[PDB]
Amino acid sequence: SGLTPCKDSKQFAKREKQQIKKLESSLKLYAPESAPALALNAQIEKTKRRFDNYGKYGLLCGSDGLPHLIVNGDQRHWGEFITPGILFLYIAGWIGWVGRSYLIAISGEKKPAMKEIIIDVPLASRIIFRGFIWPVAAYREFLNGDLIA
Amino acid sequence: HWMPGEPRPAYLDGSAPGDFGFDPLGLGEVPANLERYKESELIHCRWAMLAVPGILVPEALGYGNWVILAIEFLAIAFVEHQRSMEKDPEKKKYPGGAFDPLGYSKDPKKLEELKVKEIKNGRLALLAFVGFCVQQSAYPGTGPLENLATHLADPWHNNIGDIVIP
Amino acid sequence: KGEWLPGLASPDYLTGSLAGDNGFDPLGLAEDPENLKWFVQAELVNGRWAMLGVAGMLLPEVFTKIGIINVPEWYDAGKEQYFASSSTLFVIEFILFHYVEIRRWQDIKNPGSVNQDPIFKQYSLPKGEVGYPGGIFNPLNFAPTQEAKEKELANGRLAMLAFLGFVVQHNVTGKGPFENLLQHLSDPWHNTIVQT
Amino acid sequence: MRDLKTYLSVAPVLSTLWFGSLAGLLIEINRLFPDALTFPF
Ligand SMILES: CC(/C=C/C=C(C)/C=C/[C@@]12O[C@]1(C)C[C@@H](O)CC2(C)C)=C\C=C\C=C(C)\C=C\C=C(C)\C=C\[C@@]12O[C@]1(C)C[C@@H](O)CC2(C)C
Repeated sequence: SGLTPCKDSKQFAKREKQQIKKLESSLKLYAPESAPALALNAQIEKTKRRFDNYGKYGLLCGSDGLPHLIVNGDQRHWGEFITPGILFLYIAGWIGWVGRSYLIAISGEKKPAMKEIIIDVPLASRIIFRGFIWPVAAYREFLNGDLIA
Repeated sequence: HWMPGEPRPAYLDGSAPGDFGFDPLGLGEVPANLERYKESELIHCRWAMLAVPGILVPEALGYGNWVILAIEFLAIAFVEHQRSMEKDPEKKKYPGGAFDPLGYSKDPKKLEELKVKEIKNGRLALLAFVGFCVQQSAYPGTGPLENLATHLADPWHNNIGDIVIP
Repeated sequence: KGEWLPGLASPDYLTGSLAGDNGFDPLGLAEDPENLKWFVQAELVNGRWAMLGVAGMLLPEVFTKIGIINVPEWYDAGKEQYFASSSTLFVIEFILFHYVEIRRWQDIKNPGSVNQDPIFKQYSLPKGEVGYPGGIFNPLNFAPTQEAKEKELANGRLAMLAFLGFVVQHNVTGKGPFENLLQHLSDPWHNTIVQT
Repeated sequence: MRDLKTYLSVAPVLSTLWFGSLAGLLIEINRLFPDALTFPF
């Protein structure tokens, strides 16, 4: 959509050069072997590697020199939004399933409210491993009809 | 029946002609809906059966492929309005009367067997028309008979792999 | 009855009547009795298919290595050309497998529902437990005793593990399955997952 | 003692331990894979 790749972005190169020039301005103030100078020299390399990696991944830059993210579902940009999205969904489902399974276990007690303050660690440690298979567990429970009260 | 091992819906007992207990969506629960759907299905079957040879015959006779007006509008509007004016549920699906001078309604069992045969052939013709319509999209400007000839060139397979996976 | 971990009481829902039972269910996936049947059938089918796949993708490699025939490895079989296009063969497979898979699914729902031939009405399969059709599928008429079922399930589990191992072997090392075994035997203490 | 375990399982202390471990872990990945915007896998 009028976007150019990072590796061929003159404004991207200008941003990198300007940041490096600004960083090197403070390097001249200290002795070359001093600890502040050693710490500063490690910052320039980090900037260089970051810019190289951004160029190497085929990110798209506009007229500003800043990368843009395409989330329409293009197969060449699945790492921007699609790939991290499924990971977040899996992790959030794990957390939710563990939290839901803990409450059901203690609901049958005489005083279920007491277990919400003093957490039963031996009981909680067993349920934690069970969240690994939460997609299959939820898929099977939905079909059987036990998901909704 | 439609697919063995599946319980049939309560409103499809296998007594109706052409019935095979097919309703994965359950769109025929209301009796009035079932009567309207029966009539609509019959009309669709008859029209498709009347139409398909009129599409095929041109290409066979070499006159071309399938790809006044006021009189036509008046006649069709009058015919459909007059059909809609009928009130009996049974007479709408089968009008009888003088419309069958050949007297093929004399025998009851033969009548029912004819009804089943007509329903089956109507479903087949409807599927054939859907096939024609989808075929025209894949190969523009090519009639079904030419497609059959191209199949005769390579009688191996229904050439969907050339389309589904380009 | 076998126990998968001494000192750990087996779950109550595993009564031991099923074949190949060892009380192994740390996650309690088969708590619901309905889920147990579907999981059993899935395990059986996966075991049989994995067994066939592992055998068919291990034996030709050995045959090529010894020198009887000359066949490429299992992963690169797709590059070879055949008498028909891959799409055509996929179309034959898609139409063909649909019938048998729907038949099996229908049997799983209602046992004994699809035991009768649909074209010729005089041929049918004898009654039996779901997942073991018997009949024509057992032409030699072997005894389907519990011991044979346990052997089948054990071989299926081993085949699943072997297939996963083969996939991981190819993904990391990039070599053949049987080539790795010969490499390991040359220097056992120097060629291991640790080095790679 | 038993009271030591019971006080350690109360909601605030357990939550603080969990969040501290979480923050340490997150800092560990942020240090190991710095300046990350896309998945290169
Ligand atoms: C079927 C199967 C393999 C199928 C392979 C086929 C067809 C191979 C075919 C090919 O070779 C040919 C034919 C040609 C090759 O050219 C072409 C290909 C295609 C490559 C693998 C299954 C593989 C399946 C595996 C490995 C599953 C492992 C599951 C496990 C362990 C579960 C553990 C648990 O479930 C229990 C155990 C208890 C639960 O409670 C909880 C836990 C503990 C979590």
